[PDB]
Amino acid sequence: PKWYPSEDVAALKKTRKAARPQKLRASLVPGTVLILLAGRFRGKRVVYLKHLEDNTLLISGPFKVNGVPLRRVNARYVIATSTKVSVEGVNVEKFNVEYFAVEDQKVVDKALIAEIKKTPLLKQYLSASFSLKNGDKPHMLKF
Amino acid sequence: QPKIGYGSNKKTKFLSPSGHKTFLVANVKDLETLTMHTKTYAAEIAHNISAKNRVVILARAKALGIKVTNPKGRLALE
Amino acid sequence: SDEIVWQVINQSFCSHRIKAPNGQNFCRNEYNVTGLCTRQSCPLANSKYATVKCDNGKLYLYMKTPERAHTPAKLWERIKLSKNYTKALQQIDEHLLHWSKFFRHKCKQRFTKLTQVMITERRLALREEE
Amino acid sequence: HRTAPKSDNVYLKLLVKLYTFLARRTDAPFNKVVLKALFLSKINRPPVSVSRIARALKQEGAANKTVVVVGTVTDDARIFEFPKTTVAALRFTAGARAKIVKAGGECITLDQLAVRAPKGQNTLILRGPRNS
Amino acid sequence: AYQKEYETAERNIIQAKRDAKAAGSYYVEAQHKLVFVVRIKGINKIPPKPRKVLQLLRLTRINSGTFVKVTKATLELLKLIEPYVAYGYPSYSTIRQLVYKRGFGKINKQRVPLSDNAIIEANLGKYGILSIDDLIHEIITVGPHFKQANNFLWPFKLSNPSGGWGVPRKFKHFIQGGSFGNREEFINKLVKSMN
Amino acid sequence: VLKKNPLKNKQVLLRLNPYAKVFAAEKLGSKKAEKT
Amino acid sequence: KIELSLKLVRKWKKQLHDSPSLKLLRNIISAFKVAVNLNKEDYKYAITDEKAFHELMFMVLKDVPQAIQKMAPYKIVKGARTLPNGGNVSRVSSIVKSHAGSLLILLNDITNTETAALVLHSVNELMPYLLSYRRILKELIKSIVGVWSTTRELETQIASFAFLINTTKEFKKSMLE
RNA sequence: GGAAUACUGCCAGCUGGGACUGAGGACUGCGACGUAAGUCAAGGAUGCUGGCAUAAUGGUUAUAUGCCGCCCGUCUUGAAACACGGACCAAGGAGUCUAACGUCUAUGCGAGUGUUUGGGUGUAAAACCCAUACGCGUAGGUUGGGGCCUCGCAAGAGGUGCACAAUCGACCGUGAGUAAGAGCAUAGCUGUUGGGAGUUCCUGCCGAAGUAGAGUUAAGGUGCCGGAAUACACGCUCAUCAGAGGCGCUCAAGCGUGUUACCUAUACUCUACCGUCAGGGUUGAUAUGAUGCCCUGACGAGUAGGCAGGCGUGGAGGUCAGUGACGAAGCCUAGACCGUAAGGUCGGGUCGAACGGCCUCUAGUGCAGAUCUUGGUG
Ligand SMILES: [Mg+2]
Ligand SMILES: [Mg+2]
Ligand SMILES: [Mg+2]
Ligand SMILES: [Mg+2]
Ligand SMILES: [Mg+2]
Ligand SMILES: [Mg+2]
Ligand SMILES: [Mg+2]
Ligand SMILES: [Mg+2]
Ligand SMILES: [Mg+2]
Ligand SMILES: [Mg+2]
Ligand SMILES: [Mg+2]
Ligand SMILES: [Mg+2]
Ligand SMILES: [Mg+2]
Ligand SMILES: [Mg+2]
Ligand SMILES: [Mg+2]
Ligand SMILES: [Mg+2]
Ligand SMILES: [Mg+2]
Ligand SMILES: [Zn+2]
Repeated sequence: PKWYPSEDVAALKKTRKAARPQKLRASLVPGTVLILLAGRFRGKRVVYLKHLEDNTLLISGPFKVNGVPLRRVNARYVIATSTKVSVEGVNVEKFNVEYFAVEDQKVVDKALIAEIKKTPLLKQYLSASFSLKNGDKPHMLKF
Repeated sequence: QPKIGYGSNKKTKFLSPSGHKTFLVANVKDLETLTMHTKTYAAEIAHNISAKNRVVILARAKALGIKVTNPKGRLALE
Repeated sequence: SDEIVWQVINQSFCSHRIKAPNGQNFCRNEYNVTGLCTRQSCPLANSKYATVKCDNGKLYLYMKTPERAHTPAKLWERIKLSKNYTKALQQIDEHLLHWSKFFRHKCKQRFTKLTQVMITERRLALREEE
Repeated sequence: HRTAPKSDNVYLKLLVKLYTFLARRTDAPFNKVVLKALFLSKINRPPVSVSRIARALKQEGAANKTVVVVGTVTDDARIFEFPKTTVAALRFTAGARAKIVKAGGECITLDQLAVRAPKGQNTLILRGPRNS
Repeated sequence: AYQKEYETAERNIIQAKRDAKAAGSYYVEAQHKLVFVVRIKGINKIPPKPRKVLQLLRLTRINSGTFVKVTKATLELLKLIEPYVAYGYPSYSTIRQLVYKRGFGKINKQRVPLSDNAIIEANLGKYGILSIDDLIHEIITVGPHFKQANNFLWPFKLSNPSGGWGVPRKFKHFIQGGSFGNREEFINKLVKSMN
Repeated sequence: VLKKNPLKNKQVLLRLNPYAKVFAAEKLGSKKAEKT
Repeated sequence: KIELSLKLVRKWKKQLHDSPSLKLLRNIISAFKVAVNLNKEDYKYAITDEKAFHELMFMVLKDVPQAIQKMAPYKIVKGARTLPNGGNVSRVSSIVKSHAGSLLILLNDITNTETAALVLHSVNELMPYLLSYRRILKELIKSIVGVWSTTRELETQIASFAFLINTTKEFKKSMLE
């Protein structure tokens, strides 16, 4: 109170806007392969592990397969393909949002590779990048 | 074609891009009427003021902390 | 007669009034706290009134009451606000006890601004002395 | 009709301000009626003579009522006996004022009536004949 | 109570039709006692005789519309303004949607929106109507206070139909192949597109 | 200040009509008339 | 919000002359910032006594450079005053970077010779930190040129130009162009 | 016999993708759910993440290169063009004061009202005051009835009754009636009659016979200029009169007849904004002129006609203890700011001695064209 209020302070009206947990798109499910459309790893195929509280999807390359480390990715900048891997092998509880502010990636990668081996040619798929060739129309293209 | 529908909003009317309404000032006494309304108003020295008076007005305005719209006019050009 | 005086001053020549480009009016009256010609503003319009006004280094408080409406020479009682800002606000509130909130709020704001102006004119005119 | 008196008289405007405030803040329709009357032009404010006041009081049960005339009251020498009452009106001619004072009555402005009867209790409004 | 009444009334009409057919005797429905009218034509190039009628029906602009009680007196008024308006029998669903979305109440001639039951109560409790749905019942039926409830509602302001007007040319009568005229139940198709 | 359409916002819909809540649970709109 | 008291300024000056610390410098500079921004604009400090304000201005302009030099003593190299390499210098450098535009506002608000001389001297003892910046070194040389350009006192102009020579001839690299 | 599907209709049935809007600024209300406490999508957007500057960029100016246009007026579409006309420069350039009656408004007085017909007085036409006359004025019954009183929480029960009306009558002298008058004077605006007697500063408003975003849509249109299918389906027609803004078109880009889709307006819906109107709130005083502030709603085309509000130009009174060689007034200013605009403020230039702002009353806004005339030039 060391200064009397010069002019006046207009208090903001109370806001009836409570934040609620996000409702993700139906295609996104744990163990779903993803295509990243921007950033350092744009056009690179990655695996989906879990959805964080702050609405940043968590993804692993695996770094072993394609050199993409554990990372947070925005959901809207990602395409979801119809091919899946079982994520039950990897537990994915410890690492969280605040944690993001090598050994863990190795632990995750061993379990995820274990499931990757069963499906044919999946490692090659995750290794290679994606791009649009001439004559490719996305709207028909089933991803 | 001019017409009333083009009229500007009252809350934004008569406002410079700096956000200060321009008020004409002739002498120090008229400057002092804008002592606290520094946020709402900015002073503008009249065209007919002599150079000797303009420096005094500018000094008093700086002391009061009132924005002058046209300083360095007739003390500098443009 | 304050209402009559105000109505004449409003719909006739308030010589201290200046019509700004926006349409807002400013009374030039030195005693005026709020330099805007209104019902609550013209010291001429209102019998009960107060203002902070600077004389030399001091920031005096001027009081106006209907009792001294006659004898305008002695009308404005002069009170010295203490240099301590907190003490000054306390003295203003005390003297303006049971006094309409408009004049009290405006008086406090004017005291704050005049104190800042005194500080900053001390700033602009700092000299080698002391 | 009007929303404010066309006259530029300061005192009429003050009375209009008081009565519009009362009509806004009083349930009684009396304040509304007098407020609407205050706006009227001279032709629509015919003079109500002391004669009409005498008739209005002769009506049964109205002897002690405060007669109200939004306008001017004029004397009438036709009468010799005039009862005592506290007429209220905007203006009073010298003859009418003398007649009211002489008979023990008294004349008040409409502000004094508002102080007396903010809800217009026991009031009797009168209006002059606007034949032409 | 109103919901049960509506369901029972509809089932009763259907059952009466089925029973009459089974007996071999025709069934005739009671003539509809309510119509909804909508303005189709601009004010210009209108004679005085239809112009005065349009004022009575509370229609002052194109695409506005209102409910009208069906009587021998009122039917001839519609006949007078046949070129410039399109009208038909409104179903319950259309009236409900109109009242909920575009409903506006006349409170001291100030077109107050009907956003709360209290607003309707303060005006129409004198007539025993305390909610939006009570008003909807008074409208869908011809109640003892239909005039007052209908007059309380501000004339509806409707957008042009989303799908379109149907026929390429509007200004012919409904059978001739144009928008204006008595189209009866099909008004429900139009109004829902407009609302 | 703003008009909230009952059809799109359930809260105001319930405010205008309480019986709408019960009717939604009952689903009388999709009720089955007896086959008879 | 702390209120400036004639006690608090006295204590800050008391511990300035003996064993100052970066916390004290940031506190002093923030108070200085409020002092210079009173007419032209959250702030931790409030100013109410003219004695406290004048004492703050005095001690700041006349001794905060002294403490700054003592913490991070520059060394004369090829005629130029250059700071050394070290962490402590960098911390002090951000502190002078938090004092510079208060000096700029004072420069833009010069009205007489002695105030010009004091501001220019305090600015003089803070070149070696502000040569590392170009929003400040430019506006510095732009402001004092502004003073050298707009003053009507020949002594003020002489002081401004003498400052320009003394600072320019020392360094010649960042400023002279 | 068993049904299914199609169509129509309803759902206060779910769930997905788009686009525009984020208006409001302590709380109050209707609500919803919560055992409860509290919470919320319930009377207008908040939260999370990232970056946040010698930048992002923005302005001015100059060459060279090529494309198009290219005497002037009018005309023209939407626009150059095109269709129609053109000795040359400078000017000047189509009538006046005043009266009679009447409506409305404001002020003063009031059965009155007006003075000035004269005189006194006078820092002297004045201002202040007296008479002196005449002018124009004066010479009930009942029902309803705004209002006020009682009872009533309220609806009502009544009681009483302004103006005025309704009929009912008395008297005076069958109405202008009386039975309880209003006029006079001044000023403003203004209707008519008159005495010689082309357009019209800007904005708004009322009315015979609006700005911006989103969506929808009429009239129309979907070869390109140009935004939309060179889409479909029929019947035709290419005629030496084929047939329709420009270019162009001929199994049409020509017709008539139907189908959808699509483009979009001063039209309709929602929002925000600006104006006019209307209804409101607000004083043992407002955090800014109760002619203020605030809330809510409706409308904005409008021809004939009518009304208001602003801008600018002079005259006078008052005022800003206004402005001025450290530069007043006047003029210009493809500069900055403001206002929807008429314009205003400032900067600069020019100018070189005085003038402006503001309250009041009083005068008073820019163009067109003809007869031609004169000088001057062919
Ligand atoms: Mg100028
Ligand atoms: Mg008269
Ligand atoms: Mg009687
Ligand atoms: Mg469409
Ligand atoms: Mg819809
Ligand atoms: Mg609204
Ligand atoms: Mg949707
Ligand atoms: Mg009578
Ligand atoms: Mg009677
Ligand atoms: Mg629009
Ligand atoms: Mg559109
Ligand atoms: Mg307020
Ligand atoms: Mg209207
Ligand atoms: Mg109109
Ligand atoms: Mg003058
Ligand atoms: Mg000019
Ligand atoms: Mg503009
Ligand atoms: Zn004033």
